[PDB]
Amino acid sequence: NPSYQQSPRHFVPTGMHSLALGTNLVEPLHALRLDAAGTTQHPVGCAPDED
Amino acid sequence: NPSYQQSPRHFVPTGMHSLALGTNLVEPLHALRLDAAGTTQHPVGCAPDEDMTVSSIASRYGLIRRVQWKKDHAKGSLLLQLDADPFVEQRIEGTNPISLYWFAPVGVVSSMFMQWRGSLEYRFDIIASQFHTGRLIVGYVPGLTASLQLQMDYMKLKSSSYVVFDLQESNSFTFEVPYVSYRPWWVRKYGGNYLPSSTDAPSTLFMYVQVPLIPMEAVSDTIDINVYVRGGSSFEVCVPVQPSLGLNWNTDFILRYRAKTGYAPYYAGVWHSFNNSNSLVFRWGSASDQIAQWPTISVPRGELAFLRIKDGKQAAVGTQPWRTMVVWPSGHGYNIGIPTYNAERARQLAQHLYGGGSLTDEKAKQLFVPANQQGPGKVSNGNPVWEVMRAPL
Amino acid sequence: EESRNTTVLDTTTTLQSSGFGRAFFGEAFNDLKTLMRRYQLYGQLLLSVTTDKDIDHCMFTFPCLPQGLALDIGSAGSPHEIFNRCRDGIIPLIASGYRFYRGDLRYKIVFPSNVNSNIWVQHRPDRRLEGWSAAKIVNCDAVSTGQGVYNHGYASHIQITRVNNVIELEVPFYNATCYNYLQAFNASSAASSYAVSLGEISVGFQATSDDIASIVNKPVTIYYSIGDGMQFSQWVGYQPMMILDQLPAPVV
Amino acid sequence: EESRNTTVLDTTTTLQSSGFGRAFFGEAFNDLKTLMRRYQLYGQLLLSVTTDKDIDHCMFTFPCLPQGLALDIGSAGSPHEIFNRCRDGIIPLIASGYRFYRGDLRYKIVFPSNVNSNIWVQHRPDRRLEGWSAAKIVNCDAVSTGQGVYNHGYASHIQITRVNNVIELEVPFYNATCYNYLQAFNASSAASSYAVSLGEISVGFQATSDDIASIVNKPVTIYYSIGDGMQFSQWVGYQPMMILDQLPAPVV
Amino acid sequence: DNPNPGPDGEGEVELEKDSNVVLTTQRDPSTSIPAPVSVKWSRWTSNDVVDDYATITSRWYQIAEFVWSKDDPFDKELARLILPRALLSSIEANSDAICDVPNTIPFKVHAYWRGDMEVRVQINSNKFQVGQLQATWYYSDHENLNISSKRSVYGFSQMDHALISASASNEAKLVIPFKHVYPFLPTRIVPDWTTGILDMGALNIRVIAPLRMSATGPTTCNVVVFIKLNNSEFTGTSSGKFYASQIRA
Repeated sequence: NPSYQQSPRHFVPTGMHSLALGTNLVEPLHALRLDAAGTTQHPVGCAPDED
Repeated sequence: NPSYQQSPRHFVPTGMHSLALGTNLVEPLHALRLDAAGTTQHPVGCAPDEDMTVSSIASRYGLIRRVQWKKDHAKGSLLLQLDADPFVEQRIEGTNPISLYWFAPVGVVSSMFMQWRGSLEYRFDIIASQFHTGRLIVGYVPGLTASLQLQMDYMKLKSSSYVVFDLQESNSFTFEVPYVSYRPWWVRKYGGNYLPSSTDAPSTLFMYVQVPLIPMEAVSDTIDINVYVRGGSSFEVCVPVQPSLGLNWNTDFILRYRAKTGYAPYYAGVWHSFNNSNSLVFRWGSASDQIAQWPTISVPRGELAFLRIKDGKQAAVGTQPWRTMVVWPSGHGYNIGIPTYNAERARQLAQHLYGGGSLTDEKAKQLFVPANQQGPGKVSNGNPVWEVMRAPL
Repeated sequence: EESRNTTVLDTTTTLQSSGFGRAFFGEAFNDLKTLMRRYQLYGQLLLSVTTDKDIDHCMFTFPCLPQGLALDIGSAGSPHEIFNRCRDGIIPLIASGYRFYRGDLRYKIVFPSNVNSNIWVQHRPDRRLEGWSAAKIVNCDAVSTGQGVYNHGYASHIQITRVNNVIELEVPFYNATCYNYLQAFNASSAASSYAVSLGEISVGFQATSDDIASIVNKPVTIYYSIGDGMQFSQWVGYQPMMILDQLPAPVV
Repeated sequence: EESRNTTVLDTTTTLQSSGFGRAFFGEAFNDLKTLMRRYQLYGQLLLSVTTDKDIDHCMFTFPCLPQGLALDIGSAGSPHEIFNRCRDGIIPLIASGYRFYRGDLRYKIVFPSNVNSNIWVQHRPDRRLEGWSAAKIVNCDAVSTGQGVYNHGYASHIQITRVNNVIELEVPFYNATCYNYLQAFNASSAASSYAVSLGEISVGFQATSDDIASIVNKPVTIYYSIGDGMQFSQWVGYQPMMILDQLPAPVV
Repeated sequence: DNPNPGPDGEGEVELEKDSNVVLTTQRDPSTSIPAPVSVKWSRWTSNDVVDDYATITSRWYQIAEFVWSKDDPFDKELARLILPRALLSSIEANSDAICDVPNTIPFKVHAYWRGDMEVRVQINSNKFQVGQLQATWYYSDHENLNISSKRSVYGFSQMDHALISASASNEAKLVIPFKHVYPFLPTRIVPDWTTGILDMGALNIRVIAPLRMSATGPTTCNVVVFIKLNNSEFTGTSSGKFYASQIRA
């Protein structure tokens, strides 16, 4: 057990993420799922036809 | 010592981790161990043998039914009809107000999950000698409503899928149940005490008598048939919900006048806002304005009400158990409970107040219990029930 | 026979394509999913406590569906001015032009400030949606069935108001269907009621009777994005619209 | 002679395996340990202070065992509505279908909000469990032995309520046994009492007599997951269950 | 498929020859194994001379015989034996000491024990009799207070068990390994262990199908249970006068 004696970080806090941005970020959430790597699927005939 | 002058990070705080996720994350904790790299071990004979696996639980047969099949059962008499689901019940004939049930392990492990699909396997063990001769259909009709549970014979059964079994020398078989629905999964039979979530079976299993029993004169005329259930090789469940079954370890249910919740236990003490600390009033604590609050009794014009505790042993205690009281607005936005020496005084105080009087009237003040009767100021036993005593006024 | 062209009588020349604003503004507004992942108000309510609540009682309940709730204009005395003035948002206006959906949703719930109490949020994907009536935020006023009670097995999360009074969660797709309906739902059968919303979110406080007095008439707002893997799969044309600056002004 | 098959009379065809929902929902619900690592309510209590407490006195105590406590329905006047209505959770319902366990547990304790005082939590793996009675959350009302006092050598942690009023800890396996019992425990010997729970968690406040008045009747909830390296090692069938929507409704 | 009985009877005897005791079965045994084969554990908690006595402890010896009649209902227990206690209590029920049987003389002199078990439950029923019994093993019966609601054939069918049909007159073999919280069971009164001495759980034989027959059929049948201690190990050599008799039950 060594002692970490270097200087720590020095942030700014905010209470909410990007409420408007939606394209090129990775928004962290408390997903109410069981698997953290799990997403939704479309197999195989219930696929999207209209983009 | 250089100075770090670049721009720092810009987060969002939350107070708790994933309360539901459990598979592919690394949950940080304050482990109450001594070594940070230390985990638990299993050396070497106390190793796990049974993996916690839903396909290993549902692959185990559970006895759900016994059926008497007799000699005098005619050609086509019904032995059993049941539901093609893991939720098959066997009621215990107990004297409890809530009844217990036997389930297959597939039904217990499917009660925790919302949706199921796949084949079921019903093992029929027909306890007979090699001198009993019979023949029966284990049939299977795709989706039937409640009004189609009747109008059923062995002849409408043979339109759907069915299996005819002969009993000569092999006294056991296994019928694998098809899974026929309009839906890939199937929502479970019972909800978490939400009665508008009830759903019946996808389909219905029957067992009629195709050829009646011919026993020899040296053997019995009745035959037991055991029905075992396990979820087959294609059975699977997905979405975890609140399980629709409970244990029988504490088989005690509570059906829904006392203090408002939280304002008990209480003791009779004093308050500067009730007759300038000179009279007893129920308090739920010793600190600033910790005064017990009480529900409003519904009282029509022409009546009064006061309270008499049902069990005096549960009462708050001063120089005596406080078994009687009147409840009245405090003037501070809630009702207070004012103990009296006895029912006669309580009735006289209620008469005064429901008669139009005020807590500051001398007639009311003289019916309160004085502060010098506080004694030990013992609290009530929990939040006990009082009888609402009503009278014409 | 819809997008046909018999004779195109072009009197024009070539117009320079900006790439949906990527040339001017550094961003292409072509993918409509990028627009729908912007948060938009699912609803708002004032908390009201009628009966004495336990720790287990849920404070309010609402079904979670992407095409937006029954549009709560509010009372005639005190109307909700967002849904009254500028009627509805972008996401249900897009979702009106489709029939079916499949995928997740994202909910961001903002709680009042001066409250401190620890808040639980459960998602129950068991509650079928019975008609477009009572497809709204419902104040739980009594507990008869297992609806009011914090249940065990559901996907839950507890937000600490002392740290931060906003919760950001992702509701997954848990219906046993190919799709769900994406219009104002009309209940015909019982199985069709299972396939309207994703589930049913219940939010409850762990406060007692003394601390719940500071919570009455405080606003709770609910915002939602569209998530990802969220696909609309049948083109339906739009219904009759209404023009917003044609609405009358509150004259004095 | 349990999982045998004399004659399998298959009238079916091949059904497409979804992989326990991994095809539809992107996740396989086959590993039951993944389900049991979801948190579930170990219990809840209202804090009550009878006698004057020192800084060293523990506020409440409870044994730490995976098969769930003696099911506290509450008082007849004020019942705990979670354990009364929807009787028991997922994790003890699974643990009823086994006999032995070995491994760690995970406890998440949520404290009230308006309290500020610094909270200590000790784990004492010394307390043998004497019968299924008093296997519950025990309000420490007096200090006679070394039970009420914050002791020295145990694994302890102090949570700062001013920073965050929730503690997340991992109780390790410290019994000198191969396993422990995983049913409603019946005390026969003295050595069998050492092998029911992992240990005994005591939670205490450092408040004085003036600040403890704001803590009375405030709720404390305790949640638990199953941890990892947690193995159930003997198959026992299930006991008689009870159906929950068959319970009576509180009619008016 | 071609029967030809002679003076012998056209059978095929299966033999279990275990240390000068031979058991014969006409039928095939219906086995059920609850847990996999245990390991020896003299390494971790013993320094005394640890030795089995396989010539005298891996023998067969009857522990119960009883009469299954047609006057028994559906769900009714016939036997409930706490097997390590039931061996000693079956000897003491024959009104003698424990040092008169070679199977149990190391239990008189040692303190602790660990070993696996082999249980043979043999029925002698007529071919025309109709009925069926369970042979269910449960580890540590007394350490569960809700077992009084558990003892039924509905619950015991869910864990693995052995079925005995009265028509075929078959046999139930039960390979019971050592599975307990502590890796040793004390044979006598030992520190902080005063009750439940040498108890590992209950083998309980109940009825599924009650015994059915004609009006003049043979009313009863007999069931005998034999036990074997094969992978034993005895540690803690002590005086035999410290040992006391088992609880009667």
